[PDB]
Amino acid sequence: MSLAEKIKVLIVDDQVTSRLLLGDALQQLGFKQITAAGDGEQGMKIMAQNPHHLVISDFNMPKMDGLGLLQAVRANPATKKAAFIILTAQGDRALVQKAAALGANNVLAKPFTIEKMKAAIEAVFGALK
Repeated sequence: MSLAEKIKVLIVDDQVTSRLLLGDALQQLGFKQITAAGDGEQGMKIMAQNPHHLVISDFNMPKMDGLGLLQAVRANPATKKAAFIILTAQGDRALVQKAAALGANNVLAKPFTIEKMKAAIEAVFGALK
């Protein structure tokens, strides 16, 4: 809470394209401290150790995805207070909404609808639920 330390972003995906894609857009948003990892856990675990605030990864089925990520948080309150974004080369709003419903703090998707993605972020940044 002293510095950006509090705020932390993790951009890990099964493919740079996916990640670099989010990491690029995310960076264009104005994150605190972007952090890319190998994938799922490779990145999720990273956020677990260090500070996390906004997790962003691919929709793929890595070591940990919106699903695993959630259940993961449920265990750790550190991430349980952090959000997570799950997008794909296409878009799976049902997948995202699923994670959120599953029992996630805040999960946003990155489909082909700026309205969803944008509005999504507008939620994570404002409207949590």
